[PDB]
Amino acid sequence: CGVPAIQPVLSGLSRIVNGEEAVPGSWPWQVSLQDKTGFHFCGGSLINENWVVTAAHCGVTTSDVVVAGEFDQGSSSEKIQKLKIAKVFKNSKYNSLTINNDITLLKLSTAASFSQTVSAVCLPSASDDFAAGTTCVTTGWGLTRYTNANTPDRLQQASLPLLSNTNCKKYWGTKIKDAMICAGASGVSSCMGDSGGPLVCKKNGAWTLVGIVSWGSSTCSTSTPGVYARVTALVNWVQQTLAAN
Amino acid sequence: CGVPAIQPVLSGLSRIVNGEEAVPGSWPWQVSLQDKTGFHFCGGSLINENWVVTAAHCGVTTSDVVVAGEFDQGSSSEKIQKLKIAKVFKNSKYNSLTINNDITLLKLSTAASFSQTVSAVCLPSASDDFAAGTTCVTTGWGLTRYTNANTPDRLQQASLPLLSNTNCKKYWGTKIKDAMICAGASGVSSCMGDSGGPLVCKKNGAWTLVGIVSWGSSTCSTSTPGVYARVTALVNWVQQTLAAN
Repeated sequence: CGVPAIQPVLSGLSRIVNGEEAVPGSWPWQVSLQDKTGFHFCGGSLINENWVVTAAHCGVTTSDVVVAGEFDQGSSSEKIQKLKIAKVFKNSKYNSLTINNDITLLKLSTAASFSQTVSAVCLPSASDDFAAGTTCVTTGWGLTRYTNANTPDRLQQASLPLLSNTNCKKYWGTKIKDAMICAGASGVSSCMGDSGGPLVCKKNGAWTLVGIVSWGSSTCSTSTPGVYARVTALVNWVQQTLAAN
Repeated sequence: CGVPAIQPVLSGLSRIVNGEEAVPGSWPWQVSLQDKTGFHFCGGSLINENWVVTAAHCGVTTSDVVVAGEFDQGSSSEKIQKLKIAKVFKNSKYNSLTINNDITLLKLSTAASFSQTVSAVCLPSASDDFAAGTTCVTTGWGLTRYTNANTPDRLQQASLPLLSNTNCKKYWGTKIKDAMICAGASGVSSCMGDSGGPLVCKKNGAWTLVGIVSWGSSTCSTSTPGVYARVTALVNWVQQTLAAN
């Protein structure tokens, strides 16, 4: 896991305003969730050929589909993979009021066929410490279907610092609980990440899942952090679900 | 960035005389600067959907238009984008007497629509080192400046080695300032670059803007280097302007 076939190119543009375009295929765990209207409504991460992680607040059913190996939603060439979902596991301590514990697992009804452009991310340990001030990446198709346009829909990337939960409370107050982590307020928005999409950090040379898009600034400001689901807090649940199903 | 959908073909003819025609689409960041009335006066590069980099001595105003996705200027059958300019940001350390610090940013009033033939060049870090003798690529319509040759109006390319500035002063003397870079004099011209246009090298398999066509020979010369603006010396100001505007 965590070691793409096509390496990402990150430039200095990835640190500022709305980030930058990714290199096609360079984030191969990146998935789209589509409904039956064909509408992209959330992101997610393959953690193997059978299993996808997403946010609970994404509300996935077994009538949704997982899309792998997209770059441009507006494209027709792209050899993508459209996968059916066998079973949706929502974390039982999910509070839709507080958006805490914001994680769902999806077991696919058909296995993903891993290639150069489709592969897994790595899951952290419950013990892993990702310090404040560590620069980590978020990707997705977040920035559009938005306002005063539409325009082509190509996978964007941004480089953003981890905060402490003490420093994050200065923007969100009591909304922040221990099963969350914040990133950003750095001069770049986090709104490229889709809800349920990745926040990844590189740990022993491997890109690893540290966060899952939960919510952000109501106006996508480059001065207010995004709020993620703290995977390292959720991972004993993920491990139990996997061992049992 | 730096990774074209339509892969450039560079043969030996890019290495002599005045270079060769490019494959259409294959240098997707390349733009043309025109005035109100449609005179092509300068070149530029897209760095994203909102921003173009060009030369300060180009004297761009918000009347001028930016044309993207062009190959043959003589064709009305090309699906090109003509883009309007919002503001123009010259570098204030631009010395109109030595032509040093020769760079301008244009912010577009109307965003570029990225496609198979329109997309962005990468920018270097301020610490990037690009060695002498590294072979890099300059493209443009500069041959059309030769009014009574009238000339081929298709995009050209040439492959030309970088020089050290020590070695460049054997040609141009004390005109050569630290915020400059020279390339060529090995048997192929540099005159195909339009003023403002790109000099690109590949870093980690991505095409990266190392130079901006600043000055040199008034005629196409195979044995004199061309002189460019050194993007790595300028790249801090760029990030800074973008971050704020």
